[PDB]
Amino acid sequence: TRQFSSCVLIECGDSLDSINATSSAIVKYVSQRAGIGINAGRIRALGSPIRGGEAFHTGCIPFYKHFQTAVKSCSQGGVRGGAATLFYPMWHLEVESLLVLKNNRGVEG
Amino acid sequence: LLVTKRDGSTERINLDKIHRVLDWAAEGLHNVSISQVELRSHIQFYDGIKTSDIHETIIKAAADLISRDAPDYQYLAARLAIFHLRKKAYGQFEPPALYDHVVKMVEMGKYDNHLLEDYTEEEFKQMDTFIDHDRDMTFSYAAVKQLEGKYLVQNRVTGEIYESAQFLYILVAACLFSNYPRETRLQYVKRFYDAVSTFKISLPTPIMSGVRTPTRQFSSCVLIECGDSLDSINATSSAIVKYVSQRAGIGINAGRIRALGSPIRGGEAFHTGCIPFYKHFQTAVKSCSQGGVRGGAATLFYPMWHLEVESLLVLKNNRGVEGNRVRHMDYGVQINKLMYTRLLKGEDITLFSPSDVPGLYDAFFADQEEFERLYTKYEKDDSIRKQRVKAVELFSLMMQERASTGRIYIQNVDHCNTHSPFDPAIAPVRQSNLCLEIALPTKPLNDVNDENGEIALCTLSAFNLGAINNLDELEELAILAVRALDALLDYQDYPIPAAKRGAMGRRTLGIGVINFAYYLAKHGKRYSDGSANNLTHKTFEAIQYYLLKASNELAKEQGACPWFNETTYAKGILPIDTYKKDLDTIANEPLHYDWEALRESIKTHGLRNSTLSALMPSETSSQISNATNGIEPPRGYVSIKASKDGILRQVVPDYEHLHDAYELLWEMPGNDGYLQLVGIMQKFIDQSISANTNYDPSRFPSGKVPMQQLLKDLLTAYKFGVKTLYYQNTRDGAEDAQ
Amino acid sequence: AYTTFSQTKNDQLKEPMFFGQPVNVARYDQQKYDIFEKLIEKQLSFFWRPEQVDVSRDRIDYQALPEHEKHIFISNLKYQTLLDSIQGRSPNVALLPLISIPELETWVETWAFSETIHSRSYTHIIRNIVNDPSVVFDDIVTNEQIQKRAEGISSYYDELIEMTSYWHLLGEGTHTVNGKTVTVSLRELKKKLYLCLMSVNALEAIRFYVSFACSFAFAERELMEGNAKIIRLIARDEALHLTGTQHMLNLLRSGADDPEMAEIAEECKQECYDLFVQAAQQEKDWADYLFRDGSMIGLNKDILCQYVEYITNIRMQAVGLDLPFQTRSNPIPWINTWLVSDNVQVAPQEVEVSSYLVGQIDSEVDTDDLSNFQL
Amino acid sequence: AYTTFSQTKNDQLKEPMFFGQPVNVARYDQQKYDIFEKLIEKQLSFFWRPEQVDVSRDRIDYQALPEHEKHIFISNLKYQTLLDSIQGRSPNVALLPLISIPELETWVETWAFSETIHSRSYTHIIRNIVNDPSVVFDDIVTNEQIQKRAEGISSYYDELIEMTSYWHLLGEGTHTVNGKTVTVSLRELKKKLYLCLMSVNALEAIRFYVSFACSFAFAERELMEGNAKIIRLIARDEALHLTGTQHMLNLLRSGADDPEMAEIAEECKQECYDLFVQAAQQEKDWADYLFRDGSMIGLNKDILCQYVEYITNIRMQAVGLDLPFQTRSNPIPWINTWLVS
Ligand SMILES: Cc1cn([C@H]2C[C@H](O)[C@@H](COP(=O)(O)OP(=O)(O)OP(=O)(O)O)O2)c(=O)[nH]c1=O
Ligand SMILES: Cc1cn([C@H]2C[C@H](O)[C@@H](COP(=O)(O)OP(=O)(O)OP(=O)(O)O)O2)c(=O)[nH]c1=O
Ligand SMILES: Nc1nc2c(ncn2[C@@H]2O[C@H](COP(=O)(O)OP(=O)(O)O)[C@@H](O)[C@H]2O)c(=O)[nH]1
Ligand SMILES: [Mg+2]
Ligand SMILES: [Mg+2]
Repeated sequence: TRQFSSCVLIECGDSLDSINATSSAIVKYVSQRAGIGINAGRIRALGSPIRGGEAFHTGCIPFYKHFQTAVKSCSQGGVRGGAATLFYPMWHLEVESLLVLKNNRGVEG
Repeated sequence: LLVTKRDGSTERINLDKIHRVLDWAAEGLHNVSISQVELRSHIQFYDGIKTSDIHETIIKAAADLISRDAPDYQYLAARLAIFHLRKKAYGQFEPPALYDHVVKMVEMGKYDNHLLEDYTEEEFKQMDTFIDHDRDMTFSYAAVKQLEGKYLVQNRVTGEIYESAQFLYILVAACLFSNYPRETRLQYVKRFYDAVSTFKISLPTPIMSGVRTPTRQFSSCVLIECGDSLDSINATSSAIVKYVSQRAGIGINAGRIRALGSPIRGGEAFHTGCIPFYKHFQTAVKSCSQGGVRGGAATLFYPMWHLEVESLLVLKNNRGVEGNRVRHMDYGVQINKLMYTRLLKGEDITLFSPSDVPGLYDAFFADQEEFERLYTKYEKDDSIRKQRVKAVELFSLMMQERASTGRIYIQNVDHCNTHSPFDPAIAPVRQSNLCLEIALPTKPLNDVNDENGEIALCTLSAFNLGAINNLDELEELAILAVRALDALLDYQDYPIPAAKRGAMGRRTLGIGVINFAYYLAKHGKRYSDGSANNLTHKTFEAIQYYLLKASNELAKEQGACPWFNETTYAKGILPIDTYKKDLDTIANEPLHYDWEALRESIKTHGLRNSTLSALMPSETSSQISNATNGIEPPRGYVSIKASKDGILRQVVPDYEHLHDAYELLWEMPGNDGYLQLVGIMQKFIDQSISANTNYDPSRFPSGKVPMQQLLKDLLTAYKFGVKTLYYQNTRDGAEDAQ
Repeated sequence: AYTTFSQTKNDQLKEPMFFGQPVNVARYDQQKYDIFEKLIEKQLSFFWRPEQVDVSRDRIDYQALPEHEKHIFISNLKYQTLLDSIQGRSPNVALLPLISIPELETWVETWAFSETIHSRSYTHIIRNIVNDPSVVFDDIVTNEQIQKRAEGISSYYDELIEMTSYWHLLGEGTHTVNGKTVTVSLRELKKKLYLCLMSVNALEAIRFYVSFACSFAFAERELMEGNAKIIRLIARDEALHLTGTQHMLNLLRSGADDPEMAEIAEECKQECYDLFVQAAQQEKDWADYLFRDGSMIGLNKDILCQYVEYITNIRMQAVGLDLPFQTRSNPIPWINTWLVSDNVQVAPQEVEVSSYLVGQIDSEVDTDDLSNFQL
Repeated sequence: AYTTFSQTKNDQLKEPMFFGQPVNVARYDQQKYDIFEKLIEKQLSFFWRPEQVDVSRDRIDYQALPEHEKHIFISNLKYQTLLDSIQGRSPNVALLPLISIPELETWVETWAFSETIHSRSYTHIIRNIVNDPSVVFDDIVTNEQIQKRAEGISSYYDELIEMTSYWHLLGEGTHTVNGKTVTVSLRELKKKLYLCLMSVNALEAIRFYVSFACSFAFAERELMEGNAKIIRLIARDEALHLTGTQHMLNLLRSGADDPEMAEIAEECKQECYDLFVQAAQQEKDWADYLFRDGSMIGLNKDILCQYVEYITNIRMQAVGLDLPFQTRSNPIPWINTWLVS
């Protein structure tokens, strides 16, 4: 076994390509019984147009829960459950909503 | 009551010009009351109200007055809303010169610049001579509302409306026929624009909202498969993301992943069920799409002999902790004749891990005798890990969940294989798209952007059987439609190389029909008594033969498809050659057209598009035509369509002359006549058909619905050759008149 | 007195609706009245948890809509949450001791459970669109108008349980307690029961339908669609509760149990007319409390007052009373789209369909009749 | 007294579980008791109906059964039908005026609804296997054995209801009404409440489990598979109810909510223990009379008696009381692998 796995620091750009790559990397490492730390603070915030007004943006919460369902998949027959920590800056437009994503005072959605 | 312009400049009240607008809108109609509209609208007028609210409230107050006795308020409200659209878009009512509008929009970056690169000012002037702006009056209220809220080129984060429906149609036609020799492409554009703006052919939301703009993903439905490996699961997730980001509904064949308890990596770890992976695909499809032109939808398939099927049949349920439920992804169960006979004999059905039995999975689809042999052998073997479930129990559980949550779709594989245009050995069919509507071959991936995988992209269109008056316009419309769809097939932009490979190598299509209810009820027939078998046979023979003949002409003109040697139309076999024989006792109309000559022609030359026909639900796209949503009957002489763009009243077409000849969904004594109609359609149509079921407890003793009746309808839909079963629309007597 | 199982056997087909013997074992084969068993079955088949309509777009729609509309929505939801707490708690303790038939007592318990689910749903669609459920739920109890409506409803329940405790402890007639005489008259107890029933009918008839009218007038204008669908499920269950109470008290008044109850029905009928007038006035005042900052599109003081007047007219005429207003038409004719769920062809893959029926199928397979089916 | 809408605004996280200000608003975000929130969650998850199970082969097997087997089966069904009728009606009136937290209030409401569904399940099982459910239910009401059990159960219940009506009507101290002397007291009210809750615990943990063991030992012979499925679902729901009641008793007795309640439980330990033992002895005597025509199909009285001993001793040691028996190994192991999977 040439695999001595521990923490993994990953950064997630602001693009569907980079988010796909980030989710793929986090699932590929969690399959190796590691633990992830993501700099997902670059994902633009709700309300900012996509493709110059062509589409509406939904926010950071869908992608955050996407990384969550990716990290929580299949590390139950190992040593460590899917463990991850995200990071984001305080001046982010949606910090008043991303600061309350751990309490039970809100619905799963 | 002072009016307020769109920027703050208040002005004294002026309601007489608005009354003049109402008298223009209600001109030439019957049984209406602009006085009643005024009385209903002149209450919500506070001081300094804008015009962007006066118009909205007057349209709402003149639109909520549609009913079964004054059905011209639909045209009234449609004319009002199209006046408001012209106003909001171009300031005034007079539309602008097409060239000025298109150049301004390319400056804004809204349209595509290849239009200006290809066409010239004189071509745009003579195309402006084509446009029929006063055709807009022919829209219905639901038509205008769906058009404005979803189709017209618009800003989302602001809410600004740029163009009109006439410009939409003319520019769809232009960008459809820009790669043709300049001698006749203008005539093609004129003819296609006439045929698409006369509601003689319907075209779906993806292309209808996409072929003007720099966004290029027009394939309506997408099909992905998923191998038994983390890399393939990551590729599937990446594909789901990259496609739902571009207005596409997904069909995921996930029934290949091993089951719970199966060992991993040569036996050191142990699997943990497929619920986490299903959650992962759900979060992928639901994440990056909600802001777009529509929501993200993905059906997920599995074969009913799956080991965890007892725990996967329910996931769409309503009673369970999130930890073991995924209730935003439609499901699909794949069943066949061996399972059916295990049911009828009342014997046990076994369940194996679909990755711990060699060859059994692909036997299930390819050859039924191979499936039988391998099933029996592995049942006999006494070293595999297997489970055993009684067949009546399992089928009753499946139908129970199907009725309880409406959305456990059923797919009979052996019909999709032994009656198709693809061969079962080199290109089998293992799944279907979101709406259980098409059927194409695919292959699992290994990376996101490799070449050893395929992702089946299929675009759609449909005819309007409520506009044609004979059976030759169908052939002309067929040649135009196949031209347009092949143009789009080569003009698209494929974000994945595997899907580009598949779509460019198979040139698959789908062309169905809408307004079937208005057609079949204008010809004085019904769905229940069984008096439309002959008409269905005739109409669908016409459709399929004209499609094949147009595709053969196109193949003669511009070569065949680059994978024809893998179809079942090269060996010279046709739908009338391979249909299900049990369709004989329920239909006696003979074949009309020169099918043997067409057969020898396609034998010698080949087909352009490997798959011509497919019947679609057509929920949204069939509202602009004021049509009926496909092969389904309406639900009321004023039906209410409910989408995120407002609930909409819609009068069934020509209600004032057919208010006694329709057969609403809640009047048929059952679904047997409709299942027979669908069987005949499926016989004459290449790939799958999306067929619903109906069940009204108020037509049964003790308010129940007998599971015997459920299973009988299922077994009849299988016996008469129907590939799939889509819905389970269940009534409930929630009556409150007011 | 009260007991949870009386040993005296009796044909439960001959016992009155209310005030009979404490009920024996519950059975559902020999049923006296059919309406209550039918409603039990319907509400066992209408089961729905609140977490089936993904409202994730409606958080955005709400936090985007303006301030006075935010106020309207959250106020209606707070008021309904309080009243459904009250009305999921009261029926049990008020009407449960006074039941003589098992179908009726279990209909009461199923109605209480349905109201529990309703309150859970309201709390759920408040806990979603805001970030301050604490302040919202505290303003619920503290707010003056909410409090006054809740008092106006709960006073009757309080008086009725008081008199029932009297009648179950002391007995019938005049009695002296703590050096003070009380007159426990079963006739006055029946009158108070009929008054409580008619107040509950008023409540679940006009008030909640005004609230639903507001919350659906929101979603007529392309906003709060998932919340509208949840409140559509709730309006279905509420119409069912309404018909239940209607038939109950109409059967009591018609004269199917006692002519003295019919005379009480006449007197308390005058009284209930003067009660419905007060209910309608309270709803009008609530309307002009909501719509003060300015109207929305298609909903203001005039329209909602018209709706209150018309719905009171209809509920009165249907409950066998007089007509206080003019029998005008419906001011918001688009509410039939949300109430009548027969010709609404919803387009799935976008918005969930509220037409399922949980488990209402027989499931008795005739495997031999199936075996006579060659594929 | 009692009211349905309190006018104040109290810190609902501070009020005691019982004998406090009656609730006014139903609130779900600030949960004082995760136990009584996860209970309502799991119970809403476990919803079901009778009209999902098949009973035709059940009816045919009942017709083709022996007479003594028909006797024992229908008598056990009578027993559990009476039990769940009592349980479907009592908790609302018996406890809802006494509760001061909305979590526990909604839990009790869903508990009552679950018992209503159970009763409907039993009547549906009956009217599909025989032709005279009328006489079945009349022999239920008239049969003196199950009558004897109903005496104790409904006696605890109506004693509690009487004392709570007194305390909500008059107040406290020593009072005179109609020329009598009645002395209401919060301490005796809490004592009666604790005794009633111990009774509900013993019921939900013992009687129904003997009934389920009988029905499942029956279904083991490959007869009455519809009854097997229905009783499995009901054993699931009843294990849920049992856990809820046990956590209620522990949160009362552990002195975390009321030290008065802690002292009262320390006083009434003897009554609780003796109630448990008397209930268990009633179960084994019911079994003795059950095995009147000999024994059932592949069992005796010793196995079922040791099963009752096992279940009552385990539930007692779990709720926090002494052990009244000399425990041995599990006599009927398969039973514990048939009720909760
Ligand atoms: C195109 C698209 C983007 N997004 C979001 C997800 C990503 O975090 C973010 C960036 O996507 P990008 O991959 O950067 O898309 P883009 O470059 O075409 O957008 P732009 O023209 O504005 O630069 O946009 C969606 O959610 N749905 C979509 O359909
Ligand atoms: C590594 C790993 C895989 N899996 C599951 C997810 C995949 O769908 C499935 C296939 O994993 P694979 O990536 O195919 O693992 P493998 O190829 O090394 O193992 P083998 O040679 O036996 O095929 O196993 C887990 O559940 N947990 C894990 O830790
Ligand atoms: N993502 C997504 N896909 C859809 C939706 N509606 C339809 N589709 C896909 O489009 C195909 C045809 O749908 P159809 O009813 O004809 O849509 P329409 O032509 O735009 O009215 C189906 O196979 C679906 O896969 C939607 O709301 N969201
Ligand atoms: Mg970019
Ligand atoms: Mg592997």
